Amino acid sequence: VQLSGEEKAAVLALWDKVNEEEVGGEALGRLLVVYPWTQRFFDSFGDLSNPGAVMGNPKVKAHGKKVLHSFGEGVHHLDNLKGTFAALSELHCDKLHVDPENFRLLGNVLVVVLARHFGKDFTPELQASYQKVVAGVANALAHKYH
Amino acid sequence: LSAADKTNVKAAWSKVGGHAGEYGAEALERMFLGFPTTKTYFPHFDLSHGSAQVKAHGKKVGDALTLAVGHLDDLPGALSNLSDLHAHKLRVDPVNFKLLSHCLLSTLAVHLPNDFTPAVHASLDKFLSSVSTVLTSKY
Ligand code: HEM
Ligand code: HEM
Repeated sequence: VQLSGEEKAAVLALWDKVNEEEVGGEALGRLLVVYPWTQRFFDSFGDLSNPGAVMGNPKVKAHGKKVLHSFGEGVHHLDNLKGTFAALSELHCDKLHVDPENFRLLGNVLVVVLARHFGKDFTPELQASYQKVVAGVANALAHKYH
Repeated sequence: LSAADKTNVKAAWSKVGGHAGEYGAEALERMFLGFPTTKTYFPHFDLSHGSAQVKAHGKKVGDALTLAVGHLDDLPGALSNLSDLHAHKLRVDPVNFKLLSHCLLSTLAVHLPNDFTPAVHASLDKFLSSVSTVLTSKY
């Protein structure tokens, strides 16, 4: 990802404040509510029918935490996103058959959640940096479809 | 847009209230910085932080969205001058509507965190897609 030193430091400094459980659980929950076809991949989690059911589902929280943890790995390895997400790219392509469009959707949801949690500290400049990160992650996840 | 979506959109916009223009301006700024390809539609603007042209244009965007919320049953009739502008005169790439939509939701999350619930998020997403559709529908 093309980030200046300034931008990297700002990205890393925000991540220090990210609660992976709360942000993760919220991001995955909002994906399932806002883009309901995404529910097809998570039938094993039980009832995802209304928004109440989605946001309090403990499997949604636990999975959301794993997702954000793995995003954090990417934030800490921005020089090697291809290598960091190789195994996950294979899983999502060959085992799960997730269309890569949905990786961009989740990245964008994550950005909206960061905005919600951080308010006026999530400046337009900081958001711009985060858009570069979520795009880099989405592309590295898409790598083993190409 | 279902009856439930329309209620949620009317509700959420009532909380936006008089801030529509300031949020429109902030969404534009978030878009220009986040997605630099969008700047090429605005060669005639000063795009620096707090430029007055962006504030003025943000107001016009906010006002049009307020208009749309009042005409949810007839978005085509209410927005059709703007469809002509965006499709025939400006030839805006349809992708750019999704970017601005994302930037507006981001802005709303910043300023209305308690009101920006998952159900309200879902209904606003649908509202902004429906508007986008109308503004790209004349090609
Ligand atoms: C874009 C960022 C995304 C990241 C970082 C990510 C990351 C992960 C991780 C870390 C796992 C756990 C694998 C394991 O425990 O071995 C996983 C599993 C999975 N992901 Fe993703 N994912 C992403 C997007 C998506 C999207 C958009 C979908 C679906 C629409 C999806 C569906 C799944 C499913 C079904 C599993 C297996 C769940 C289970 O069996 O418990 N992922 N993902
Ligand atoms: C929700 C989506 C949008 C709304 C409601 C909207 C609304 C408007 C309005 C109300 C005008 C001014 C009409 C007038 O004063 O005659 C306008 C003009 C314009 N719009 Fe949009 N717009 C949208 C999306 C976009 C996007 C995505 C772009 C490009 C990235 C764009 C580019 C422009 C440009 C270049 C003009 C002419 C500005 C000027 O010369 O002053 N619009 N739009």
